[PDB]
Amino acid sequence: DKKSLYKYLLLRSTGDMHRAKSPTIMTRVTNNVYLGNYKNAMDAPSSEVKFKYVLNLTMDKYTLPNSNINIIHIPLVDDTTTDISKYFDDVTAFLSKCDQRNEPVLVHCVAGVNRSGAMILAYLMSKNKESSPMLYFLYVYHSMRDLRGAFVENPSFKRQIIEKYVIDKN
Amino acid sequence: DKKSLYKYLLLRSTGDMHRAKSPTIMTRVTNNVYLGNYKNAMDAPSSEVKFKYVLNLTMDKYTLPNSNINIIHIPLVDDTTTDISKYFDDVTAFLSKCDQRNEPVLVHCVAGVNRSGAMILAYLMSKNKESSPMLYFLYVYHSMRDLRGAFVENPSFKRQIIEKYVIDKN
Repeated sequence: DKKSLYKYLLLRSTGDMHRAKSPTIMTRVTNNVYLGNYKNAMDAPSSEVKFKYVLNLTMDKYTLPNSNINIIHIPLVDDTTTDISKYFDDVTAFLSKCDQRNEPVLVHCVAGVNRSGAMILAYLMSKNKESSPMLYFLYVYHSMRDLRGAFVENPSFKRQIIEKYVIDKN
Repeated sequence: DKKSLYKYLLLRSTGDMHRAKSPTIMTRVTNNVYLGNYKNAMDAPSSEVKFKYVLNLTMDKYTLPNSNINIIHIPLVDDTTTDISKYFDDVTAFLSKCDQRNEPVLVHCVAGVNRSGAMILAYLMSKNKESSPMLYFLYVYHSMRDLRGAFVENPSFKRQIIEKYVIDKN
């Protein structure tokens, strides 16, 4: 319902947010795209999800030595100010292909909140063309944060998302 | 700037709000409409503003015995759940006339935050037809709150505003 949706988003946007809680388990974001922390990445070969890809956004190249997973490494510095905007289109195009091929992919960083959360937020914004960008940003942000406990908490990352995906009509 | 505006509103809406601070001084909201607490109402006859009206939303009828001010009394119960929506159109039509006649009016309650703040928020929403209601609600709410320190903190009042002024396009 529009009335329930607007009440939810605007109360969340004017003072009613939960304290941030560190996510521990993997979240299915779309049909094939998943969001997680570093433990979730270590557990990916053992997951019932038949992951074809893991997108590793940490600084460290790792291997999953007994796994057929293709680990794509895009190192993002562990900083509250990382230039993630340079990677938005490359990452969302990759995630869109995974959804188009039904090739499950886990996007992760260390805590599964900021670097990986921001790329998931970018992907969802890029997949939207029905809802106004402002409304959709507030909906995705608050509903993902309620689900995960913490989601793109870094103000610089939110700012970069806003500047990329919310300034233009869509 | 659209980019600066969206950054401001959406960062305020996703976790970056100040602690609530009780307002002490009167705020000029429009050309003729002012917002204040109970002390501001007591001080209204002495104000350099030549108030023609005071809108008293407290439960108590008072007089300003050495003053030509017309005190309009609409008692609103001191409750977090008061049905303010019944009074929206009556109050905003009255405030709109004060602006049309250049007849200054002070809207006040006890703390100048919730009952009076909500009627000011309703009035500003009713005066808007250019900006989308969602965007304008977030702009007025956060900018008034930053100015006053506390502004429509009661969730029931925000909900009633949202249901009245934000659900429809405008």
